[PDB]
Amino acid sequence: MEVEKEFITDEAKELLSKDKLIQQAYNEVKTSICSPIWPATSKTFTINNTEKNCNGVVPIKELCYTLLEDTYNWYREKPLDILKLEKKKGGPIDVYKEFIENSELKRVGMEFETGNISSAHRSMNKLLLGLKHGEIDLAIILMPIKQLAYYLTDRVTNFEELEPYFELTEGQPFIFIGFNAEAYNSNVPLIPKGSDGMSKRSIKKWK
Amino acid sequence: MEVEKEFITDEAKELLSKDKLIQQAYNEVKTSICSPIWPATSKTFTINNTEKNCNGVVPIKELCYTLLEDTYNWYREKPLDILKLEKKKGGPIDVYKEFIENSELKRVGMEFETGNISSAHRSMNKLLLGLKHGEIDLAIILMPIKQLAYYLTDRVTNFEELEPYFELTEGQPFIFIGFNAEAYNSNVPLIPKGSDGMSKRSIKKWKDKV
DNA sequence: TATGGATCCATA
DNA sequence: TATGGATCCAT
Ligand SMILES: [Ca+2]
Ligand SMILES: [Ca+2]
Repeated sequence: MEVEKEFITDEAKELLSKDKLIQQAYNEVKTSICSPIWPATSKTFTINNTEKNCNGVVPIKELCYTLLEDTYNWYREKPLDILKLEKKKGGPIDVYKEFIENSELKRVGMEFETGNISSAHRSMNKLLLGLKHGEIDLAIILMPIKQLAYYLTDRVTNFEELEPYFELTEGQPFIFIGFNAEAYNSNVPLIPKGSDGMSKRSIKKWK
Repeated sequence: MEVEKEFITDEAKELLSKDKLIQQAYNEVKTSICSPIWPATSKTFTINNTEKNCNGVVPIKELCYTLLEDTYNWYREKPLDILKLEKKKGGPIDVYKEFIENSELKRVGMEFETGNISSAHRSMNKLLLGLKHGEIDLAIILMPIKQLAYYLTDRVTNFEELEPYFELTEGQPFIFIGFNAEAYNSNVPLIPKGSDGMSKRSIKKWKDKV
């Protein structure tokens, strides 16, 4: 997979240029988001482009989470204290890791988004909450760009649609990364779809 | 319907105490969110409680919207300049009205959220954007409470679930309203899901104003 | 290729 | 029991 678009707040740029741990942290996330391949036999991510919204999205996150977890030792589904300790409501963020050296400690929160675009607003808010309460020093969201999302399940998170809201992160170290497939062709298999929501396969007890 | 839970930021409290137009705005919203009644013929809103998620959410909003639009002159689909003009990306606000008393104008943005809880974060962030850029002076979000939502379409926005995030509206005038039915019974018809529960009512679009 | 939903899923 | 995801829908 490729990182095509990217927004980095002023506070995040300052860390990326002056702090090694954030540079290391940033390096590990980029290499991870680029990891997804398709099909399993390929070295690159190719998206089937037969029709609009033809591919499901479930398998996309796999390799990204494997590298982050297995190789980089990141923590999956990390619950925030503000959420499950104090307020006792809401779930954990996708990934989290503590970058340490000497007395310095940098905590990075992150969310990978292939859920509905509205789900990305929650993700941004959770990370904003975690940043406000001093649990993470940097927040990062990963999501497909519109060109790629056009071939994925209708209404999934796309960089361009969440973009008008990036400013709601002012004064806080945040980074938004939009990813894209390396090739677009009808020579590959369709990424399978679930029976979720309004899929013709979902059980609807109303008709 | 009943308004059972509510969070009012301190900035909104102040406006509600010192400003009569904001006081009027609130009362129109309050009366509108209490207007829904199940059995169109019924006095109050009784919700069928036979199963988990047994009712659709669309008809629940009809009376509230209709009172705000037709009786109180609120408009639907007010595009924000920051979104329509500057960023040229993003949809409009759900309900909008400009209050006037002489030289004073009070713009109130409001979203009636019966979408997925994740959609509520979009609603709040959009009102926050309108607020931050001085396009509105007060934001309002209507949503059922957890107990009511248990019998509504799975994962619908609910007061308690958005609650952890109310603090993100800090330093800005915002109102969160949680409503609930007056009764739960199995002898009232199910609120239909899908197209059956869609009203083909023409709404008062802001674009069609003067 | 726009946009806020409405609904049902999968895991706990 | 609760919570983050995923899939189409109506305009
Ligand atoms: Ca997650
Ligand atoms: Ca995610």
